[PDB]
This record gives sequence, structure tokens and C-alpha cells, in this order.
Amino acid sequence: TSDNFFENELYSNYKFQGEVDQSIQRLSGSLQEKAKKVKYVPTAAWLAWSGATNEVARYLNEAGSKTVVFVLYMIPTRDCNAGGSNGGADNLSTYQGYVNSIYNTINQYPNSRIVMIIEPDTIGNLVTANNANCRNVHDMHKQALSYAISKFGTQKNVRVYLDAAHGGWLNSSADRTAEVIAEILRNAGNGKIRGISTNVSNYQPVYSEYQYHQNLNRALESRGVRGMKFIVDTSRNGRNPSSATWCNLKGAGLGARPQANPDPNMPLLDAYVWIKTPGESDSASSADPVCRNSDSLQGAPAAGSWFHDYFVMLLENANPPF
Ligand SMILES: [N+]
Ligand SMILES: [N+]
Ligand SMILES: [N+]
Ligand SMILES: [N+]
Repeated sequence: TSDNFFENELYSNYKFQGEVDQSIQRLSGSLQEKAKKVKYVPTAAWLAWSGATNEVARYLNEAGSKTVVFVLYMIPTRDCNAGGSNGGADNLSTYQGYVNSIYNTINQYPNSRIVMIIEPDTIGNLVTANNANCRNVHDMHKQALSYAISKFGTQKNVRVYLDAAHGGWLNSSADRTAEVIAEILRNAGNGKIRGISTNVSNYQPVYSEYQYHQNLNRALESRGVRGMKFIVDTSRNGRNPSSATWCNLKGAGLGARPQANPDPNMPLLDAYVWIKTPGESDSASSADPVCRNSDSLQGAPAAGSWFHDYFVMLLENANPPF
């Protein structure tokens, strides 16, 4: 009945549970006691490779009436220089195949309550990345996002949040961000979004994120996109970030636990949500220059892999404390 699906018990999933089990087995006493409390904190499930189409059903079977939070992260290319040939065969079509599969599976669970978060990092780059090369990729990314919203955004058992980066990236560009978003919604058919997600995989404070939500909302209203609500990723934002370094930031902490309507002074904010999986690596330390910054925790395994020493740091730095 409520359109804020976070006003429901949230699903805690077996993958996260198993990843924290990994850390727990490596810890003793007090730290281990704190890990056992982090094990059951609900975290989003990412759909992040071709076979994740086959992972949906098990999550929905195990969640029952509890709210499932998925992150759609399947756009087949994020990198420019296509550039051909020419420069895709054929990304949009294959993406539409992934979305249909996932939507078709979701229609089978009418009684589930699903939150779908659409494609982190895409809107940021559409606003700020410069696109001689990328123009072909840019156009395909907008069509990917419209197609995803046009499907999930008509499912009664789903509430869709479109990702829109973070204040640190787009608060000084809120108007162009709103312009981009409105264009995508215009081509999304009858698909409707509940709102916008921010701070995914990033470490900005709730308070500055909410000032971003206020500015983006004002700009979205100006473009005729009214009524939007917001969720913010509190997985790693217990401590203010020392720098703009994205990749396995040192001195991060776990942030506020997932909670619906957490402050009546932030009426636009539907929920704090752990969207990024805390303790999974951002990238291997050798995979990007940013991962060699002096404030990026070295020794990281590949993106998505459990990073035990980073998880420990998050637990130690948790704000509020476990
Ligand atoms: N709400
Ligand atoms: N269900
Ligand atoms: N985000
Ligand atoms: N943090």
C-alpha cells in the first residue's frame, strides 16, 4: 500500500551473510562480535554481470514478503572510444535482453516488494564526461536508461530509483543533471520512478547529500519532474571523506544502518540504504591510477571481491558504533 517500500522489513541476503561469515571466521573477541551484528544488516543485491539474470529468482524466493533491493548494473559498455565497430554490436539489444529477462522473472512474484536502482555512475558521466569519443556510448546509455525505466517502472511490485551520482560530483551541475534526467523520463514510455539514488559506492555525508537532493529536486521540478523522493547509500559514509578518492578510501566507516523515513526534517528522503556492499573491493589496487592514491587502501583484490582488511576498517570506523 505505501509507495515507500523501505517501510517494510528489509531482506537480508545469503551472499552478504556469507561474505561477512568470511570475516567473522578471521576475527576473535570484540571485533568478531561486531562483525556478527553487521552480518544481518540488509544490503542491496547487485545485478552486475550477464548471468545475474539467473540470480534474481533465488533472491526473491528467499526474501518472501521482505523488501528486496536490486542494483541494475548491466549496461554492456561504460568505456568510450567506440569508435566502432561501429562502435557497438550490439549493446543496446543485448541490454534490452537482460532487462526483459529480469522483468519477466519479476512478473512471476506479484507479491514481492522490489526496489530497483538503475545503473550507478551512468548519469554522472552523461553530465560531466566529454564525449567526442563517448558520444555514441552516451546516446546508447540514455536509451538504455529509458528502456530500463520503461519496463521496471510499470511493474506494480517494483519501485524504481534512478541513480544520480553524488553531491561531490553533480551538486555544482544540478540543472544539467535535471535536464538529462527529464530527457530520459520523456522516452521511458509509461514507466515511472519513485525517485533518485545518490552516494552509491561513495562516502559523502548524509547532511551534504541531502543539500544535494534539495538542489537536484528544485532543478527536476523546474524541468517538470515533480514529486521525486531520494535514497542515499550509507554503507561507507560514517566518516567525512578526506579527499575525492573513489577507490577503497582509507578512513571510511560504516554509516547509519538502513532505515525508512529516518529524519522528519528530511522529508524528501525515503531511506538510508546500504547500496554499495561494504567490504567488497572497488577495484584492484593495480587496475586504476586512483587506486594508487596515497589515501586508497592498498592490497585490494578485484572489484566486487571481498576485501577483509577494508571491511575491518569500516567496522572499526563505524558511525554510529556497533
Ligand atoms: N515515505
Ligand atoms: N513473493
Ligand atoms: N550514486
Ligand atoms: N566514511
